[PDB]
Amino acid sequence: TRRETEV
Amino acid sequence: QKRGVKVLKQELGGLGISIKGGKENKMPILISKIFKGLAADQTQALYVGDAILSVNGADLRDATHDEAVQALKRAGKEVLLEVKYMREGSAYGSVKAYTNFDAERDALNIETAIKTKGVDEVTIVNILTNRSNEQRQDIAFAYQRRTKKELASALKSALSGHLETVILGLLKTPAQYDASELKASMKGLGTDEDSLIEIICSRTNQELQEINRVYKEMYKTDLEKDIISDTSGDFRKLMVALAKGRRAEDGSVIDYELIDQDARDLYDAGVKRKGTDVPKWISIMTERSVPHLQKVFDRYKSYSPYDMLESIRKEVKGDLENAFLNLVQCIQNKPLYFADRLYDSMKGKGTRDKVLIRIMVSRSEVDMLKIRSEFKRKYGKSLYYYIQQDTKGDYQKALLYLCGGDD
Ligand SMILES: [Ca+2]
Ligand SMILES: [Ca+2]
Ligand SMILES: [Ca+2]
Ligand SMILES: [Ca+2]
Ligand SMILES: [Ca+2]
Repeated sequence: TRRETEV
Repeated sequence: QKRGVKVLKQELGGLGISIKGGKENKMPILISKIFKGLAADQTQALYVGDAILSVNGADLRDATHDEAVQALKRAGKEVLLEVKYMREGSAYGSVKAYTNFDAERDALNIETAIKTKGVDEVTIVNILTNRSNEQRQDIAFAYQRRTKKELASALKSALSGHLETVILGLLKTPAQYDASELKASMKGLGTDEDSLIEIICSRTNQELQEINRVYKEMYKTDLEKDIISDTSGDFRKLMVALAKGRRAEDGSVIDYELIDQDARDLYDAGVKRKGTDVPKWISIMTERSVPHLQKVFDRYKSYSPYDMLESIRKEVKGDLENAFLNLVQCIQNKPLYFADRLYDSMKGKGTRDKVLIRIMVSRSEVDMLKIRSEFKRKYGKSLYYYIQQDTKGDYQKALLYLCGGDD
């Protein structure tokens, strides 16, 4: 999972 | 090194970062992006690849992705991050990351340097030799985005001679450079066994795993198959075994019983008998860990009147001998191995530019500082000094930047 999330 | 960074959230972007991972990805919470012009960018204290360990006291070491997102989104305007760069690297390279890096500005200045009358090689060298390899890839990306042309092709047209060789080598990733150097050593009717030996004997398991993958991606064939085509005999078997990159990893315990047995086996296979049991030498020197083999070669001195290097010279000849000699040096003292190869590349008439360039490019972010120490200790003058006497022009300046300085 290359999962990115902006914060 | 755990460090604390205070970030002030802005209503556009929040922290201005993106994160990757979590425990469900068996990863620590990692900063993936830092948006230009946002909150975390203006701190100039956070780097991509940082592990966020806590947010205003809330521990994130064993947090999932969603747990970290919620903790990072909940935190008020002022945010204290405890971060720790967890990106593995070397502290003994001479080329460090540039501390005010702007990939767009560098790409724009490199475009200006290329288009200027006569080409501004000084600016091109001053930039590319003073950026890390990762930063060069970002410069190459921004260059293609702004000019709509690949950076490597533009520099090949603008540059020539040895300077082109250095600059184009610096632009490849480490695995890409080694793969292309390996392909070059097996091109045409002949074979450059010296260059083939230098790379295969000195690269670690992790480095070789990446070379094997990238080589097939670049040339649509396995590296091992090309080695088999261009080598033969015991030299082929040693090169194929080494290129697999499945050397035993450095364990916690020292296996003294096996150290002694390997030493006797190396002695029985060579100096003690007529001829040589080359398969036994290949097995021991390719399978055992490097710290183990260092102790084996010392214990070998207890049984043999000659040390391992002198034993190789008396037992085998040709490419096989050169392979074993290079391999043992890489095991005993790899920075000294490269220091000696650099010296041989310059000591005599002219310069062996291919070897000099390949070492300065490939070791600049690994162990160039140790290479320099061994060089100055043995030869009395610095590597910097020797490069000065053997090269000239912008080619010289690029190599001096890769050297990193005087000793
Ligand atoms: Ca010029
Ligand atoms: Ca050219
Ligand atoms: Ca060939
Ligand atoms: Ca013998
Ligand atoms: Ca010379």
